[PDB]
Amino acid sequence: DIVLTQSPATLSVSPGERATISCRASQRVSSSTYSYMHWYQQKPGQPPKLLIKYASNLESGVPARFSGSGSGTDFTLTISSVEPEDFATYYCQHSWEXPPTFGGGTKLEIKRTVAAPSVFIFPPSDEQLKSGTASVVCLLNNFYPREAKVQWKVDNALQSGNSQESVTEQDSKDSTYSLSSTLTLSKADYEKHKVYACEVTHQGLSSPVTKSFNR
Amino acid sequence: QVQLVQSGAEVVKPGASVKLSCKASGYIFTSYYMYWVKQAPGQGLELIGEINPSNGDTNFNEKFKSKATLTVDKSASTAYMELSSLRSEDTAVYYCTRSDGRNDMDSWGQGTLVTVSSASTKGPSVFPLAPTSGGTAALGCLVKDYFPEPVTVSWNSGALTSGVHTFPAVLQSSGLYSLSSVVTVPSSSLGTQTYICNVNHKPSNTKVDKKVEPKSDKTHT
Repeated sequence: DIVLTQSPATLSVSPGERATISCRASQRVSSSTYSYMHWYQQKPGQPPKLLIKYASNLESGVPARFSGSGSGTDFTLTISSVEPEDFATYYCQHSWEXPPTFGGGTKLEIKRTVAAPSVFIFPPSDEQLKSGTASVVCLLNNFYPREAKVQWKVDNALQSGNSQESVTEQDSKDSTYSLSSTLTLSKADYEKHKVYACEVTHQGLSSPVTKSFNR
Repeated sequence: QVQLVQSGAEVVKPGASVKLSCKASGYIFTSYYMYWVKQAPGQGLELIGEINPSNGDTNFNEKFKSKATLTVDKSASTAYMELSSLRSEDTAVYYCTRSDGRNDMDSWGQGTLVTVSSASTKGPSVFPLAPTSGGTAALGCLVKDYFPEPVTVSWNSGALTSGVHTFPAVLQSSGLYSLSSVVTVPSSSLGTQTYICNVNHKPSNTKVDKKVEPKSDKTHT
C-alpha cells in the first residue's frame, strides 16, 4: 500500500498564528490535472470531518482560514490564523488506488496565555453515602498550561493513595484544561475524619491554593 | 440535512461476532458508496472496506477481508458490518462514512466502540456534585462504576454546553470505569436555573437524568 507520512506529529501554535502541516505520500497520487489527497479534522470525541478535498477544494461550510496545496507527493494544509475551535487532529487520506489509506495524524495544540486554575471541592452526596462509599471531588477549572500538582490532605495529613485524576483535552472555546481529582474512601473511613482538603500547585499561582470543607 | 446514525457501543465476548449498523437519511441511500473505517483507541485511521449499495459490489482492505462482511438493506437505508471472531485487536471505534465517488468521505457516523472482553457490561450510578470563585459556582455529576466505555453526558438535554467539562474516564481498581462532568455557572442564579445531567451508557442501555440542586442544614445528628 501507499504510506502517507504526516509531519510534525504535534504542532503547537499561538492564538491567531499560522499553522502549516505536511503530508508526504510514499508515491505519486496526482494525475496531470487533479490531486487525490483529502484532509480531515477530528475534534475531540467526534468523527473526522472533511475540510479539503482534491488537495485544494475547500469543502462547503468549512471556514475560509483553511486551505490546501501541493501536487504529486508533497501536500500541505494551512490554517492562516488559528482559533481555539481548531484544536483537533488533522488526517490526510488518498484515494489514488485501492485501498485508500490515512496518514498518522498531526495534533494541533494551542499555546494560549497562562491561566491559574479556579479550584472547587465537593463533598460526597448523601445519596452515595447511603451505599457505603464516599467520593470527594476536587475540580481545577480552566488553567493553562497543563502541568498542575494536586494533593489531598485529610486532617492535615498527606494522603498517599486512594485518589485518581483525569485532565480534559484543550477546551474548544478558550484552549484551557480542566482536571478532576477524586478521593475515594469507604463511608467509615470518611466519617472517622473532620477536614478534607485539596491543595493545588500551578505555575499561574504564586502559592499553593487550598480548598476544603469540614464535615 | 445528511445524516449517518450508528448503533450503540457494545461489549463482545472473545471469539464471538458482532453486527454494526449505520442508518442513512436526508439523501438517496443507493446514490453513494459507503465505507467502514476503524480507529483503534488513542490511534489513527484504517479503511476496512467499501460497499456500493446499488449493486452490492464490495472492496476490502486485504488486511480485513477475513474479518468483515459488508451488507445493506436498501429498503431500510442501512448499511451493516459484521465482524467475526473478535479478539483484543478488534477493540476500536468503528465509523461508517459516505462517499459520492469513492474519493473523499464527506459525511460520517458518530462511531461505535466495540470492546472485546470477557467481563460483564455494567451500568453506572449517577451522583450529584452540588454547587464559589470570582462569583461563579461549579456543579456536576459523578458517573460511577460502569463497564465498558463509553458514557456520554449532556446538560439540560443539550441546551447547556458552555463551560461544560466532561472528563475522560479513569480506570478504577475494580476494573470498572469512572467519570465526572461539571459546569461553571453564575452563583447568582442557582435559585432560578435548573441543571440536569443526562447520562447515557448505551452498552447497558442506561439513560438517566439527575437534577443537580444547590446544597440546602443547621442540625447535625
